[PDB]
Amino acid sequence: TLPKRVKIVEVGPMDGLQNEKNIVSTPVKIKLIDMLSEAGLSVIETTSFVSPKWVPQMGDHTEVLKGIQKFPGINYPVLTPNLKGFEAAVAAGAKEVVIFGAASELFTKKNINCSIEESFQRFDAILKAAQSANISVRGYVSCALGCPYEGKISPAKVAEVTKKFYSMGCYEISLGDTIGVGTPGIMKDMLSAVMQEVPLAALAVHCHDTYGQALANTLMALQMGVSVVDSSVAGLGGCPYAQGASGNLATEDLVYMLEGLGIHTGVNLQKLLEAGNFICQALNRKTSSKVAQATC
Amino acid sequence: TLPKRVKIVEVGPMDGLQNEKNIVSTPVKIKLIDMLSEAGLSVIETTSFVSPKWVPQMGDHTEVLKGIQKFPGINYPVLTPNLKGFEAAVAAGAKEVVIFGAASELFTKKNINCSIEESFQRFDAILKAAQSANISVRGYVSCALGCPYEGKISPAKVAEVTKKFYSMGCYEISLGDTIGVGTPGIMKDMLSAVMQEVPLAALAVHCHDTYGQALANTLMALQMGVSVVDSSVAGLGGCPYAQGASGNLATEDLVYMLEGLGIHTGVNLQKLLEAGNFICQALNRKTSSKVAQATC
Ligand SMILES: CC(C)(COP(=O)([O-])OP(=O)([O-])OC[C@H]1O[C@@H](n2cnc3c(N)ncnc32)[C@H](O)[C@@H]1OP(=O)([O-])[O-])[C@@H](O)C(=O)NCCC(=O)NCCSC(=O)C[C@@](C)(O)CC(=O)[O-]
Ligand SMILES: [Mg+2]
Repeated sequence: TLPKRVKIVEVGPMDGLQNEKNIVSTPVKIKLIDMLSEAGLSVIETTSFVSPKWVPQMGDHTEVLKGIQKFPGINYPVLTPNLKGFEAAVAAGAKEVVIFGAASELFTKKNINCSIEESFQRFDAILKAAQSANISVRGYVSCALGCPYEGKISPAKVAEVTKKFYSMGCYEISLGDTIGVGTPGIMKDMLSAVMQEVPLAALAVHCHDTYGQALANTLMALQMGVSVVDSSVAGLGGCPYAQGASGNLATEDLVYMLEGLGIHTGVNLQKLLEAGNFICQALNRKTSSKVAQATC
Repeated sequence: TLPKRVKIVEVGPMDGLQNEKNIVSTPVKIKLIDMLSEAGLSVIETTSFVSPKWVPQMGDHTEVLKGIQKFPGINYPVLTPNLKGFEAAVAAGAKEVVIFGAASELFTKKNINCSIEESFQRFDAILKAAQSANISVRGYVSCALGCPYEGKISPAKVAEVTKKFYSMGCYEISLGDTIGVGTPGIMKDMLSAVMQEVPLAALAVHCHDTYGQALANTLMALQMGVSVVDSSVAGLGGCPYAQGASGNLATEDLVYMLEGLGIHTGVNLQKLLEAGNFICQALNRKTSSKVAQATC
């Protein structure tokens, strides 16, 4: 049955902002994050210590992590694509980092010119350094419900890559459907295989709403026992490998579904909505949250 | 568990066009319906034989029903609020009519201007005529998951009304979540109470996507065994007398989910999308179908 509590992983200021056409000032990023903490979120992916030469929207990573209020008990993980970035994250005060891979060979090769297996070597240093520093590492597997290049992805393959991340030291791995082509059965089959090798509590899903399947795919995940899901404030985000259609599952809409289900989230919807409106105005875009649209 | 086949009841030409300030021309309405016939839907709610006073957008019901092409196999149900309307429906060639009430007293008052018991009177008169003519009758129970006026609605209340419509002669009854405030748990409870009194085959769900819960609310129903669901093309819709009524689950996003689940619908997605694009340009609005947006 459904879990009693769900840990929402707010990715809006990171995954969301990274995939937005307009960029926002550093103070705006900081305000948004402070507003998400005040909304009650347990974890808020803050930024990415990535070469400003490859992704400018995240250029203020250092000053952002250092500028945000650190609410008691709230986690503020940051992406570290390589060892240099990991080092910059540590020096800036990061206590948790996120590394990423894919369950698809084609996707991996087109992105870093190496196989899935080879893509892990890049982490070994990060993984060992993080351990020597008492720093938590979150894993992420994209193409979990399908790949824009290979198409359908085998559950067994997703289970193998998640397993690898898990045994390498990732305390939690988030399964992603960034192109958003997944449907309930695909989610089910994938989770079923992954749960064989990895303990349920170490799992999370990150569904994009590109095809309007995000919430439905998420509920299936919840039905399978998963208790941590990723979402972006007001549906902020998008995928470079897909068309016009939106990106991330809207946090407010997920919260609305969980409150209705009587599932504890510890999030104040009213305040969450305020955060959503703030960043949307600063980004000059209409919210992608249906709850937001209907409420005001 | 999940049915191998689902009968999608397309309501775009009625419920979809119903709440729309700028009236649509008769030829456009006719054109939308033939295009939907083209896409392969097996049921298309054509129009409402109701007073032009309450809903003028539907005032051309007579000519619309007469002008559309009657494809082989496809059904073209039309709303009939009373014997007066049912009268004009049969004269216009209707092979199936739809009576509509609610589990809410206030909403009944404000929608069809009468009490719940009183609507049972009108309907009983319609079912009387229908039987002797073999003109099948479908029923609607609005506010199945809450009322914008009375708030919480009980599963027992919805089951009671549904039971009434069923015992009087309705072959099928659609449980419409008018304002889209429902969440999976609420949907499951309502369906369970209803299933005790009325057989599954005669049940259908009609979910609005005001809060982004339509697809997920619908998946819950499919898991409960319901095999017929209502939806509108480009996610158009909203009851003019529900207050705050947003669009209906987008038919394109529903077929995408079903096809994903390997569930037969008999609908041609590409052609459905064309129909969606057609009506949208006609209303001069952006489609609400996520799928349509990811296509181009
Ligand atoms: C029930 C009544 C009759 C109210 O009844 P009443 O207004 O209280 O008065 P009445 O019954 O004595 O007569 C009404 C007036 O309508 C006329 N009339 C009646 N039928 C016709 C006709 N065919 N052609 C020409 N005129 C007609 C009639 O001639 C008269 O006019 P007057 O002489 O004063 O001008 C109806 O008019 C009404 O209230 N309609 C509202 C429309 C409505 O209910 N729309 C919502 C559709 S349902 C929905 O959206 C929910 C659903 C299905 O989508 C699923 C879900 O979400 O749950
Ligand atoms: Mg409706």
